Amino acid sequence: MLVKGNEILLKAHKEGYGVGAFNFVNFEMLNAIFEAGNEENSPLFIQASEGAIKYMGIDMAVGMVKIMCERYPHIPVALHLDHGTTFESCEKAVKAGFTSVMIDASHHAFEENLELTSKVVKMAHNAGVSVEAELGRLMGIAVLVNPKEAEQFVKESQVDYLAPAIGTSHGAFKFKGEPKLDFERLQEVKRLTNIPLVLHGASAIPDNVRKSYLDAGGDLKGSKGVPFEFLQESVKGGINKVNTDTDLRIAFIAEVRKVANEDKSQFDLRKFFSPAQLALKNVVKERMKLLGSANKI
Amino acid sequence: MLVKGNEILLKAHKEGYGVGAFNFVNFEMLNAIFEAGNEENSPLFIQASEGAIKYMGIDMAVGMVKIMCERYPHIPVALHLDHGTTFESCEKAVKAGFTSVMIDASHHAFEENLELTSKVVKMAHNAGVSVEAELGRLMGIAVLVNPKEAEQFVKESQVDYLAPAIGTSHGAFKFKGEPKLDFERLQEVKRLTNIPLVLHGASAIPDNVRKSYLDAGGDLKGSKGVPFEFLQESVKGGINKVNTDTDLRIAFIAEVRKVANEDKSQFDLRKFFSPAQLALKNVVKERMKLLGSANKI
Ligand SMILES: O=C(COP(=O)(O)O)N(O)CCCCO
Ligand SMILES: O=C(COP(=O)(O)O)N(O)CCCCO
Ligand SMILES: [Cl-]
Ligand SMILES: [Cl-]
Ligand code: NA
Ligand code: NA
Ligand SMILES: [Zn+2]
Ligand SMILES: [Zn+2]
Repeated sequence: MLVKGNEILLKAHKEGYGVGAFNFVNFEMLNAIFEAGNEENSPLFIQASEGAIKYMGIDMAVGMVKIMCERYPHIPVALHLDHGTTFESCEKAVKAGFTSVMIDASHHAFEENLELTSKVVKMAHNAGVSVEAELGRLMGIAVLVNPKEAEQFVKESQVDYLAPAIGTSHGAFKFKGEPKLDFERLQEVKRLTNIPLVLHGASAIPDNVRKSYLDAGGDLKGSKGVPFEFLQESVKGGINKVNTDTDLRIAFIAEVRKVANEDKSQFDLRKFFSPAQLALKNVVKERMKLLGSANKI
Repeated sequence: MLVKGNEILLKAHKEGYGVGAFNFVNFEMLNAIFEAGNEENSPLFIQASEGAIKYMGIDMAVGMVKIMCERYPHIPVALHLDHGTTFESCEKAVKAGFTSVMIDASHHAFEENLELTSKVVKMAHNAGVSVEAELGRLMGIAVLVNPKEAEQFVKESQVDYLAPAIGTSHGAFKFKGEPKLDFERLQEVKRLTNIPLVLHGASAIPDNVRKSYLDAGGDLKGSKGVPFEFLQESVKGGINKVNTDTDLRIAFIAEVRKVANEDKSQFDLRKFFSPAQLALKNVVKERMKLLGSANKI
């Protein structure tokens, strides 16, 4: 059922697995993510960014998720506001029925980030909603999370989970040269905070997905994601929520491109989007197995 | 808000205009249809085929429509089961919260049609839901509607509206040679029944929509829809519900193709589906003005 984020992530923290947190912008993405969760017996974080909420309407974002949760009541699901940028944004999400919100003030000075995050936490905790915040700057290897800052930040804000920057970045172009992450830094943050941790920019760009996209005439020149083995290492190091969006998009649109390329007379939407859903579903299912949330219901 | 189909079509019948009935299969189509209704200040029939209901799930089909009705509470909307094929299908729709169902047994012999239609009407009227039936086979120019058949059919079945076959057909390829419809037959049917009438296969395939689809590499060789003038003539003749599906799909997919063509690196779903929604919304807006439902709220 729909539950507070911390219920799902505290279990993952206790047992040492990671739970994929998958973004959606419409019904097709949402359906595919739920079907994957049902097929792999996995709990789900379902995420909507502020841009996604504007596209859908916050009423429809929550409404669709509630319908899906009733379709699959045995699956623990948290509905999460990804990259909330203001107190008001988080407040609106809480009011609409989100069960988890991220307040992202990572680019503010430490004390400003802490003050804003603390303000969101007070509001969200009053409403039974969990909160994520961020420290460090998301970019490839000051910059990265400062573990002693994290220790103080978490203690003083009472935030439920923290996203520490350890060398990932958003999007399909995460690394020029060989992938590298600061796992020692991650482990120190985990020791000092002892809460669930969140990895942003965690898409892998898997080989089969890249191949699907390129085969359909797509251009992914230069793209590189987080290696599977690095995602596993991150979970061993204390990551329990693994934000994944780009992988889902590439897989889905590859299938849309393929149909568009091949059958010029095709305009039945379902013929584009059924294959697109299937590819997205399969990406999510494999990722659930990789991170270890498979079979945790 | 969500109202019985007859509430909308009786007003159309009384005041002599047509109300477009638009199919959807997902959030994008539905959102575009509602935004059109809102901008044109027009009542809406929103319909879902059994195929669309399979694709979405009936819980999601109805659920999304209810959320949209809450978003635009001032718009009269009927949620209509398009081409229901069995009593059980119509019953499932009624229980799920549809406010209008079509029982399509036009392929049965006249008395089989009447028997089945009468059973559906009894069940539907008992639940405050309106009913559409059909007489004639839906091909171009025995087959077409027999006005005397219609007279008896309506009086004894108590069906709320009737779809008489007068020369239209489903899909992009309605006519070889210049379009022709049997408006005399239409007018006779209206005179004998004096209820709201429904035109199926009413897509026009507008020049600008064709142009968009062809420009994006699509193939629509040999396609022809109902001329705008003919739709206007149908409404003058007593058509109050005008089923439109193909026009919407082509305009939508034309934009998806264009996006795929113009940027091989593009895989943000919103970048595909925002232009698609806009093209679909514009088709609907123009159709509402054409049929005369603009400003009828
Ligand atoms: O942390 C996440 C996931 O990042 P990604 O899926 O690109 O690895 N996000 O904030 C999503 C951003 C998508 C980039 O355009
Ligand atoms: O009457 C119609 C629509 O007719 P059109 O194909 O002209 O849009 N419908 O009932 C919708 C489904 C038919 C498939 O196209
Ligand atoms: Cl940030
Ligand atoms: Cl039929
Ligand atoms: Na997040
Ligand atoms: Na119909
Ligand atoms: Zn992120
Ligand atoms: Zn039809």
